[PDB]
Amino acid sequence: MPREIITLQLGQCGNQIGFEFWKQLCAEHGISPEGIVEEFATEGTDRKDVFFYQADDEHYIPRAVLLDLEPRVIHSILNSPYAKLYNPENIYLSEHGGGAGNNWASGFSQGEKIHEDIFDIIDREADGSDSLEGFVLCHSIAGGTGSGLGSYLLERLNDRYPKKLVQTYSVFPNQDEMSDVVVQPYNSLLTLKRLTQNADCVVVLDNTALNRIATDRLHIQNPSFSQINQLVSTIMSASTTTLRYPGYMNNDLIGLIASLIPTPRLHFLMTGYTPLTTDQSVASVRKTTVLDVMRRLLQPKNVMVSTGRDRQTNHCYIAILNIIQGEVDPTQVHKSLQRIRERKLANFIPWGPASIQVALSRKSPYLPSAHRVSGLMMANHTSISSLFERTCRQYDKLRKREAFLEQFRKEDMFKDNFDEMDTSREIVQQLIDEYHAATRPDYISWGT
Amino acid sequence: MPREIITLQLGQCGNQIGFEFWKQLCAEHGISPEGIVEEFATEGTDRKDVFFYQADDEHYIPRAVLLDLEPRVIHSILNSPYAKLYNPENIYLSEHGGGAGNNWASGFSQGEKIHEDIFDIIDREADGSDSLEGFVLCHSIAGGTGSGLGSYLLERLNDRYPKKLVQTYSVFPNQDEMSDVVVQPYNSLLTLKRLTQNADCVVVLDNTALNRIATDRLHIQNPSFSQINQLVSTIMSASTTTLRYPGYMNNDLIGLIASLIPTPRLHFLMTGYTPLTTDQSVASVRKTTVLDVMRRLLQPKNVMVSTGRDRQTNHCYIAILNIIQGEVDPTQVHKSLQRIRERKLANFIPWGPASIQVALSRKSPYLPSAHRVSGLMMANHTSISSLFERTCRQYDKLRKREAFLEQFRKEDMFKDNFDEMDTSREIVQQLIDEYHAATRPDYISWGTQEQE
Amino acid sequence: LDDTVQLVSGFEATINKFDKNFSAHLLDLLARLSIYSTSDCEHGMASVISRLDFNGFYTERLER
Amino acid sequence: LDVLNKKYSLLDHMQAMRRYLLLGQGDFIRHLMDLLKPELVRPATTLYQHNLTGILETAV
Repeated sequence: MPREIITLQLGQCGNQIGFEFWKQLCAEHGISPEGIVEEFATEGTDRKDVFFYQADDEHYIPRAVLLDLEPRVIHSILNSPYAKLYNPENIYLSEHGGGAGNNWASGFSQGEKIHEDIFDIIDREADGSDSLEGFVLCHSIAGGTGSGLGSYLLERLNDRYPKKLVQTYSVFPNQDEMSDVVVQPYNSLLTLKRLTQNADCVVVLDNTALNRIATDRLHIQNPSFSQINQLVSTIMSASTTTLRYPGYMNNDLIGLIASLIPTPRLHFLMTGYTPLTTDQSVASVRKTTVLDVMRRLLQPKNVMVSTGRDRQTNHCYIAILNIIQGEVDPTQVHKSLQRIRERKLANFIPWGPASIQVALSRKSPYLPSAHRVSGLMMANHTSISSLFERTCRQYDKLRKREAFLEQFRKEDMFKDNFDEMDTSREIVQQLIDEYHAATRPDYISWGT
Repeated sequence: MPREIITLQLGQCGNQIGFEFWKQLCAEHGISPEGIVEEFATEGTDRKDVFFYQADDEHYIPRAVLLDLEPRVIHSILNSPYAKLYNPENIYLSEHGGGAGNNWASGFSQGEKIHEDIFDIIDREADGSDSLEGFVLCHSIAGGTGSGLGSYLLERLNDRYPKKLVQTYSVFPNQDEMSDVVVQPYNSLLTLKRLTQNADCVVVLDNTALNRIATDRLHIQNPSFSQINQLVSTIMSASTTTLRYPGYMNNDLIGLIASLIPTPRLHFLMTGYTPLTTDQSVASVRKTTVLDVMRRLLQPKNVMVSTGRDRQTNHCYIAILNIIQGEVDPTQVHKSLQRIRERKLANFIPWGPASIQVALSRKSPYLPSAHRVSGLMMANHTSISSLFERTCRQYDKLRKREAFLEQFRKEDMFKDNFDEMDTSREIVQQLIDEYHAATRPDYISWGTQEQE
Repeated sequence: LDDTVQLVSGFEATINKFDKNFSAHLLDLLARLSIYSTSDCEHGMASVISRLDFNGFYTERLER
Repeated sequence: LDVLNKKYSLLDHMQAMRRYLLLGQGDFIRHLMDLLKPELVRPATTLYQHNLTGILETAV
């Protein structure tokens, strides 16, 4: 049986991402907003049971959990056509409806208050899974609900489900923009603490990188939350394509993530997407070759991560996984790898063998694709530390100024001290250094 | 992989020449004004990567850098149809737009001030080059931007790219016209000094010779910078054809020039073009023979270099390389070389074995050639020192009168002294002496400090 | 389930020794694959080899 | 002659000989020699045929 995945969408940003993801999956699989397979959805080649459950022999219901501490967003979601896609028994809603006020400590306290409800929802969804691998949390690290409640949920899942895998879709705060969320460094610190102690995999979604990509790549002068959510949904779709387009390889999440996490500590993943196109440039289906595809993917303008230009650290890729979707010629893949090696388009770890894995994938048959070939890059690249290093520097800048800490001291999670934030900052600094160390042969002894 | 070449266009004249060169290269390669290869340009046999970069799988972007200290020329370039051909990251425009005021010292100070920004732009353009060989500077030595900013850029490129070749196309002031820029000879002297110390090759472009050719051959009473730039673009196209028409030999600039520059001091190159035709005479593809080619090339009217008449030095040809484009029979080349030797049509160096090299080249298939045969002459002639000696004499003539020197003294490079002019005069004197020595067997010791 | 620390360190050391032996046998395998690829002109094995030492971890062993 | 041209490309084979075996592709030969310099400077006893073939394919 498939390894079912429960999707947890946390806070405003996380819930928007989850909703758009479920919409995109429905569109790709030809699933109606009510969870019933459309008559046109005759291609039974997708593995819905990883991410969706069948309610009947005909109705596929997303294995999606929509979680918010504030009722406004949940009520707005419940007014969409997709209200029937998610199993209502897998939905835990905080009774107080007040949200976390963009406070991680408040989100954690709300999670503690809704702990029973959340774990009841989780168990109810778990019994519906024949071979549940684990839970996937989609949230923002900058808010209160997705950060605080998400951290609480991660802690309780780690304590209660120690044998299940924990993947996260964690939206990280913009590190290049001055965050209006003065406690974002506190929220980010608490989320990094939980990722270090209680998460098994952290997918970093930098809102700064999303805005940068929308401006430079999507030609969006003022990226709306909706446009960012649609880009995120496209990324999630690409990440789930191997579930949605079954094939010979990478048919399971553990197979997908094994190449990205060489050691249990090296569990911080960076993402890449291809082809990156501006909304206006859909018109010309470019006959991109695997070499051409990878070359455009190797361009930072097409990279879904905005890493700062670190001049001091010779950042390098620790590992690369290329998930390519669409019509792919194996000889073109071979030539692409050859050209990448000849051109040294990727630097690998010096302390062990490392390479770019390439997967060729089919597109969803129910959604007409304007592009013959699409691609996801999963990469471990030390320059991703520069995003983490930039977040750490912003944290240190607030902590050194004690800015907005009185509001956290008002909350019980932060009432007595901010030691969790300082330990998180130190751990994130060590993470940045290790990512830089992972470019060096001495990474074998890094952190010893 | 091709050895990519970055083209630097400096000041008003240099930038106009660069723009017209990029237009000519696009036309020869079948690149649209947007930088895209035209559908009819199906002959993928050209090496664009030597001189062009690919902007996309279809769009070829010239490896050309347009550099000015005044924004007017850069803005005028950005207003042309070819604005989309070039990679915008390879375009550096001075924010102050004020230029160097026709002051070499001001241009040098501006280059030093924009060194970091200019080298960042250069590196951005360099990443688009797979195997960048080096930079080619197109500039004037009499102005401020092309002379001064060009000298600053040359210094910083030599410091930063010490293993790459630096060739310059240096437009020299008209020597037959009285320059209204009384300090033009001083600016030219400072630029020649920097070319001596920091450039490896200076292509001298005398505006006087360009005007004379336009008047007598093009019937242009007042040759515009644009007409000179179009002639220069034709010359540059012919010089780059071997990059654009790949073959067995002469596929790179360094291979071509290696035979011409024996010592670092003998870095003054002369040019020749053939066939020289008026625009109206395009109709008749004249079957010019190798003997006929060689005969027309020996006419001073067809040589693309205005060397002064040195009366003191028995100037001679050390070596000659003829780059011939079009249909060439090897047996006709052999018979032509034989006839040239029998007729003593070429004088060789007296200190070593030397001959006239002949290169046969194809024409661009994308550009219809009105001429069955075209040719470039490269020659080493000691009289080119007389051009440098004449520039030195003009510098000395301005410095002795201190004319317009107060404007250079306003800029730090010339604020305290005119030592760059005196160094230019000394370098030109050493060049004259070496050129005279190079006609003599004692050239074996030419350029030795004991001989200096 | 976990002298116990000593047992764990001994287990890690044994795993590392097995890993060393495995790496040696793998390098011998790669050498044999290279020989076969050179005999049979099998470009596939050359592509596999180029994949195996992208970081050059195996390159030094191949040189050895 | 028609069979030789269509099935064995005899004239095309001769043109290929000119371009490659006669070193007609001079840019290719130049780049190959540039890449080979660190390999071709080594003792021939140190050359690996598989490595040389891979280098040849890469240079092509």
